[PDB]
Amino acid sequence: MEIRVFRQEDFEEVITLWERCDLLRPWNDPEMDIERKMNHDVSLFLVAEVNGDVVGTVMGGYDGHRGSAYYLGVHPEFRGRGIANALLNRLEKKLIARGCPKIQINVPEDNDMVLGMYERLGYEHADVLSLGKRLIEDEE
Amino acid sequence: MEIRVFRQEDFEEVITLWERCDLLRPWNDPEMDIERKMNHDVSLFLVAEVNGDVVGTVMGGYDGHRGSAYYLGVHPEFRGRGIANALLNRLEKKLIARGCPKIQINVPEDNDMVLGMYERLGYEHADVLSLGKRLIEDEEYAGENLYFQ
Repeated sequence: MEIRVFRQEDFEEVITLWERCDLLRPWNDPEMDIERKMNHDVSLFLVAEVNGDVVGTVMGGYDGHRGSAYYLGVHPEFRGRGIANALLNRLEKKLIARGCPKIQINVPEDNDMVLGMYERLGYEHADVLSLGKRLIEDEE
Repeated sequence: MEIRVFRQEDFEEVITLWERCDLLRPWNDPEMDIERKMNHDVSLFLVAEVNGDVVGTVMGGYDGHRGSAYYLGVHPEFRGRGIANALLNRLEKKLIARGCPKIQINVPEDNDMVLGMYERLGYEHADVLSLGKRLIEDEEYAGENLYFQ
């Protein structure tokens, strides 16, 4: 199992994996999200590969003040193998390497698995409300 | 009132404004924070200038999926002039201009005024928990600064 940067050739395989991990939402066009990432900086968009197949992802990022992580997924048949942790551990190292001082992540309260992973990785709850505003509406 | 990008020359004036606006925290060194933006991409770090002086800021940003905003402040003597709204609108337009599809801003839980303000600007509260992990410890640096003593 190896962690590496996303490549353009992984496009369709990643989208299929996201579908299999129930990560897609109607308001985010995954094709558009990958294109945005490619255009901006692909270097923190990581994939986990096992036997030549992409079985996990994290779309990591840095905005010049805080790090981020979206689209964290592990194929349902590859759970309990340390892949999500390997992805986040590598992301954190890439973030520190470029001077990012802190990573932030939002998770729905009902996602007890993702929440639990982050708590075990040393993430702490922030006493804040996350407010959002859509700027460009995607198609489904 | 001119909204423009932060420049090197604004460095001290902005830190003084942040101190005045009670935006400094012990765990974020403002010189380090500004240097990080300079090194990464200064373009979404906006300032508002009135009569030649910097009176407002927003440290905007984009990570390739979502936009962000930190260090939003307006000098106390320049309130009621729409400066915060003008800064945020300009940031949102710069974000749109580069294809950013959404901006998200975290606000303290106990600030109903600030929550109300953002709701009126078209922001909505997300049903999520917010977690964080410090990666580099600014407060461990032993250099002493003239600001925030």
